[PDB]
Amino acid sequence: SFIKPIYQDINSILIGQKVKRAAGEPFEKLVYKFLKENLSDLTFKQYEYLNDLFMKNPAIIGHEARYKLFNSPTLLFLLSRGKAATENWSIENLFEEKQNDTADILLVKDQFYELLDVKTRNISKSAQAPNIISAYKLAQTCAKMIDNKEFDLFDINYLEVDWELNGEDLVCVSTSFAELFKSEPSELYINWAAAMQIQFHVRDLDQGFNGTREEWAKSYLKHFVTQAEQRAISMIDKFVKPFKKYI
Amino acid sequence: SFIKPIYQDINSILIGQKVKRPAAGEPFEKLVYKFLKENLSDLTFKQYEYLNDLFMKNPAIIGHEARYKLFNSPTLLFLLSRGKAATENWSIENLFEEKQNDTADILLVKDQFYELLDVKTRNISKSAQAPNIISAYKLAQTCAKMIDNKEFDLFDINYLEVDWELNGEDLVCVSTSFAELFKSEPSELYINWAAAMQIQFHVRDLDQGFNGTREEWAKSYLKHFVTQAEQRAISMIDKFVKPFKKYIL
DNA sequence: CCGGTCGACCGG
DNA sequence: CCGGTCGACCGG
Ligand code: NA
Ligand code: NA
Repeated sequence: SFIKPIYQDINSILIGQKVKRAAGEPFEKLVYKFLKENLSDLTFKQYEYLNDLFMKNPAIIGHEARYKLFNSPTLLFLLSRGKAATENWSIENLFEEKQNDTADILLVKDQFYELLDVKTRNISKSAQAPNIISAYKLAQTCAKMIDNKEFDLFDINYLEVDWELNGEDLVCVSTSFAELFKSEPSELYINWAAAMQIQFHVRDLDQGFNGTREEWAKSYLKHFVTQAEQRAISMIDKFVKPFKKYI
Repeated sequence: SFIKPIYQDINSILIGQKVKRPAAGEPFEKLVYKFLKENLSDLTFKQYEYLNDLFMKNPAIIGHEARYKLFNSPTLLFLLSRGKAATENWSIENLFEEKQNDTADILLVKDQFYELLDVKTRNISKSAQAPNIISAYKLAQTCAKMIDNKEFDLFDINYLEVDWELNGEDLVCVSTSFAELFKSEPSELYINWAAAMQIQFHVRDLDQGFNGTREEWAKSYLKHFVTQAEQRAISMIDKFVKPFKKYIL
């Protein structure tokens, strides 16, 4: 993480910030502004990076050659845009925000990528853990990490910022950082219904995993497979059995 | 529907109307409610606005059990209720508020009949997937309860699609569609399991040919739900197990 | 022509 | 500790 070494400074700048009263989205913009100020050469919106990548490679045209620019099957999977979009890219037609884009902010240095995702939380109440990442997308990432031996190329981190209401605006009250690959892979909760999303509040996540990235992957995949079997069996009990008497 | 008869008026006041850019389409939903509140005042309520009135018109009724008695129907209660602690802690000084869970956006009731209006916005500058309509699971439970209690002429669930696009510093509505759920072929509803188990379709293209009974609709969908769930159970092994079984050793 | 992904919420 | 629900998004 390129953000962690300066976390304390971020937590300091955010706490006390205000935004005009999804929902607390604007906070992710403050994180960007601050990350751009103290890590200008590493901070990129995901699309900003893609635009930058294609701009400095004029000779290269067409999706086939443009995909080769990533130089990584995994990063390609996680960052890349569509085929017809990589083909139609140009100076006069750049990449813009995309709702399902993997990362909020991308930090790159020495060929190392940090995929940052900002989660906002309303403290006034005690809600359910938010969507972290697709358990399936993650499952595919690990598989590719293994097929290509890319175990030192990137990290997936999360920054949570809690806000509270105060009049006609929202105010940051807390913050918390956590790395996905530092937590115990076999303990991630997979909410199948909620878009097969992994869920957890950042401030609760554990960070004591002490094995290799390759073991993390392999271990996650076993957890993923298991729960997929459990879900398949429970689906029958909850969505089928209690409704047969109507057929 | 209490909206169908004035669908032309709603469309008229929406098409071409601009709103300053800031969902990014909420403004149109607000415009729909405001119109309805001004042209069918006694029938229009925001889901939570209803619950409060219901509770307010019965001050002597405190405690959840009694308050739950106010709905006079299990099906509706399932669809409109707020839960134990929330229902119990309710007071005139601690009113119900909007909840991003509420089954409906707008409620229109008359002669004890209810219309659950859920309005869908769509950015026409993009050709996107069919959006979430309603939980197939919540639908299945609703159908079970309609049957178990014989409530087949109590309510309807309808949708209003509001098409819009960005134009300079503003947003403008360019079209509008309307459809009734209980008029579509139930065996045709697509249930997207991963997408919160929601049924998905573009209001614009929804079929309205169902000519059978409501009870027949309720039972038909239930069969369709069960089968799809079974089929899904099989799919999951195929997509999320078989191809990754080679990394577990 | 089928379905995955982002966002973030409480009741039990 | 567990897990549905709303919203609205294009590629494979
Ligand atoms: Na995410
Ligand atoms: Na809905």
